[PDB]
Amino acid sequence: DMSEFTLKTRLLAALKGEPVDKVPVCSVTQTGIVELMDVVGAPWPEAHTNPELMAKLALANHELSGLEAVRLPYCLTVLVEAMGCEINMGTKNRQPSVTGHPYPKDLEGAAVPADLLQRGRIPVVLEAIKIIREKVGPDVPIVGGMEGPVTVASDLVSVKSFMKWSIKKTDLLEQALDIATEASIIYANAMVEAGADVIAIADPVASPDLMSPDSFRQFLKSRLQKFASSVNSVTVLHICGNVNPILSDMADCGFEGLSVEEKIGSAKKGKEVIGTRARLVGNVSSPFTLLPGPVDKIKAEAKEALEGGIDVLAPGCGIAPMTPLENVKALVAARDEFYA
Ligand SMILES: O=S(=O)(O)CCS
Ligand SMILES: [Zn+2]
Repeated sequence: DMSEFTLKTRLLAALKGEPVDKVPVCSVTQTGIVELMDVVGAPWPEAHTNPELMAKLALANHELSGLEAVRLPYCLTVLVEAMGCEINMGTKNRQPSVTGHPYPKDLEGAAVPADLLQRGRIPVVLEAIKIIREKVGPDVPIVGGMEGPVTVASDLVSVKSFMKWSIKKTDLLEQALDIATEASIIYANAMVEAGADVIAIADPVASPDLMSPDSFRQFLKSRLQKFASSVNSVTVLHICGNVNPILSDMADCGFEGLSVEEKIGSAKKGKEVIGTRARLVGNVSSPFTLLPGPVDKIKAEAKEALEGGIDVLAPGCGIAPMTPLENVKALVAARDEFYA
């Protein structure tokens, strides 16, 4: 059976810690790059709103790069926009970002709407998953990406209020977190229904760079656990920054895989504190290695990750849009060279 893996079965097995023939190489974070936008005719920002173009751009960084999955969409704003956040849609090389927060003072009116799945670009993402499945077939995995519940709550109330309430109005923090989690689960299961094989949430606001490890444990962990156990899929939890102080807690959250940056140090250092509770995904620096290169540095840092027991070889965060195609190929070549 070790000789019969598909790209899909290898990723799922790897994330679950089952035996595999080799470590898979892919990205669970955003994969839109300028060089590919130009090659296949699917540039931002149009690729965020047109499902066919969203599909094409995502496909390109599988077919033309060798990454062993397809990942969509390209931003952390689809769900929060659907929940009332105002968004700036960015540019050809700048991601959409949140500019307006609907609930900076109180949660009056914040309930999750019955028509959530019809709002904003949620229908675009769901359709793009179906289109991508058509284009790659059943044996290549589709990773559905989204902002996580902590980041959703914070986007809804503004990060200033979120941080303030964490100390001074913890009941409101919790209410915001519960609404955010409920909406996140509904969206994540919708993506599973549409064809996603893995749901990979990115929750930067849960990072120790922004929230204390103690507040992670006290308030955030239980919602991340509720998310993982309510979503009917293998899941991955991505949190950037130096997450070492919460890495064990991340490993308790019910996600099969933990996606981390280079800021944890070597993959081995991470493996040594999570044991068999969760698998590790990463961790080659997106801005400081994949973006500038050189190819040889990408490969060396990738090989260190593999030697340290990384379960899925991946960029540490979103691929920087100006990343050359050749640098993405380098990540794949490193895995291939590793197995001789
Ligand atoms: O993958 S993304 O670049 O969209 C976000 C990472 S925190
Ligand atoms: Zn990140």
